[PDB]
Amino acid sequence: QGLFSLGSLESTAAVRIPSTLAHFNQRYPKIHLALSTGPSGTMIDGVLEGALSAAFVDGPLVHPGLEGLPVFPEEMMIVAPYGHAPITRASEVNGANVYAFRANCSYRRHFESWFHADRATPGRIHEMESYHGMLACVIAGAGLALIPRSMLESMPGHQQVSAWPLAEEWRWLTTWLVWRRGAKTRQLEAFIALLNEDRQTVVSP
Amino acid sequence: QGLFSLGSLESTAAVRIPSTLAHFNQRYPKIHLALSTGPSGTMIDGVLEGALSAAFVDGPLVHPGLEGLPVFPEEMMIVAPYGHAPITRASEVNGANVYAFRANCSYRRHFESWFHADRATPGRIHEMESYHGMLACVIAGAGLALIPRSMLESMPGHQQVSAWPLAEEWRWLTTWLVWRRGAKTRQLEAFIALLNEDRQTVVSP
Ligand SMILES: [Cl-]
Ligand SMILES: [Cl-]
Ligand SMILES: [Cl-]
Ligand SMILES: [Cl-]
Ligand code: NA
Ligand code: NA
Ligand code: NA
Repeated sequence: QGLFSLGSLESTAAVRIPSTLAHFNQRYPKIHLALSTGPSGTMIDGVLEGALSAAFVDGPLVHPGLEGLPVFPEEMMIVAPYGHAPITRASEVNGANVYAFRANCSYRRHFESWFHADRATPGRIHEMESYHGMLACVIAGAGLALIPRSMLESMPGHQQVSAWPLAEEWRWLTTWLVWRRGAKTRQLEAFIALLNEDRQTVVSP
Repeated sequence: QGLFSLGSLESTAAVRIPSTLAHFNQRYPKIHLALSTGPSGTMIDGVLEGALSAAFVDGPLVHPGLEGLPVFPEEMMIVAPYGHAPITRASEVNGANVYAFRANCSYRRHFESWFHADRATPGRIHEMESYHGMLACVIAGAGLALIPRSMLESMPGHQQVSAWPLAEEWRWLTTWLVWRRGAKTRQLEAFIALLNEDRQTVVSP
C-alpha cells in the first residue's frame, strides 16, 4: 500500500476535484490518498520539502523548484447584497467594505488590484476564515466579496446575493497542479491521467 | 443607524440563515447586521461579555447567564466513501478513521459517544478546518465523518459519498438562538419575528 499526499485550495476541494478524488480512490485501492487544504504559499513549501506529492495552487507558476499543469479556469465574481445594480467598474463601488477569504492571498490581491486599476479603493478589507461566512456577511448587507463562480454557485446563499463577473483582464484566473521538479512518480502520472479525463469537460464549451 | 452583532455556527450560516439575513437587511436598512462565525463556547462568551447581541449555538441550553430559543433541527449523517453499505451501528465500522470539524466540539463528542454506545471506537480522529476539506477526505476514501444533512446536501461532493442518518437517540440535535438573560432588545425581537416566519417551514412536514 502506497501514499499520495495531495494539497488543495479550499475552493478547488469544494467544487472541482470531488469526482477525480472518488475515481482515484476506486481505481487504486492500494494507494492511500491523503488530502490536505491550505494557502498556496504553505502548500508550495510542502511540495518543495517533500511533505506533499503535489498540490492544487493559485497561478501563475513561477517557482523554479516546481513543475506543473494549468488545470481549472476560475471566473472571478464580484458578489453584492441582493438586487444591487450590476457592477462593471470599481469607481461604482469606491469606498465599499470588502470581505476576503484569508487563505487565498492571490484572490485578495486580485480584488485590490481591480479597485486600483480604476483609481478606486475598498473602504477596508475584512479577512474571513470561510467562504460561507464571507458570503453571509454580503447577504447581510455588510459589503462585497470576490468569489470564483464555481464556488459561489455551490453555496445556498448565492440565491440571496447579486453577482457579476469582473471585466475582461480581471475576469479569469487559473488553478494549477504543481509538483517537485523532476520525473513524475507513477502515482502522480496516474492521478494526472484521471484528472485529464475531466478537465476537457471543464475547459471545452 | 444601529448595530446587531450576530454570531453563528459555520453550518448554520451556510445553509439555515441566508434567507433570514437577507430579509433582515432589507427590512431594517438602518440596522447594520454584523455576522461572525466561530465555535459555540467562544460565541457564548461573546454573548455573555456583550460583544455579541445573540448567537446561533449548539444545544442544549444550560448556562444561566443566557436565555434562548430552540430553532433548527439537524439530522446527523454518518458519511462514508461511495457505495459503502448502510452503517446502522458503530460496531460495523469499529476502528475506522474519523474526520471532524474542529470548531464544532459538540458534533465531535456526539460522534464519539455514538461509537462508545456500541462498545466501539474510532481508530483516530482528525480535526479539520472546513466541511469541504472534511468531505474531500471521505470522498478520497480516508475515513468517515459526521455532518448535518442540511450542510452535507449543500456541498457538491455529497454526490461522491454514501450517507445515512445515525440511529434514533443519536439522529437529531438542535441549534439554538441565545442571548444575554434579560429583556430582549427591540432589534433582537425584530430578528426573532423574521426568523419565526421561516422556522415553521423548517420544523413542519
Ligand atoms: Cl481558495
Ligand atoms: Cl496563471
Ligand atoms: Cl458547525
Ligand atoms: Cl438541545
Ligand atoms: Na485508499
Ligand atoms: Na445594513
Ligand atoms: Na450546493
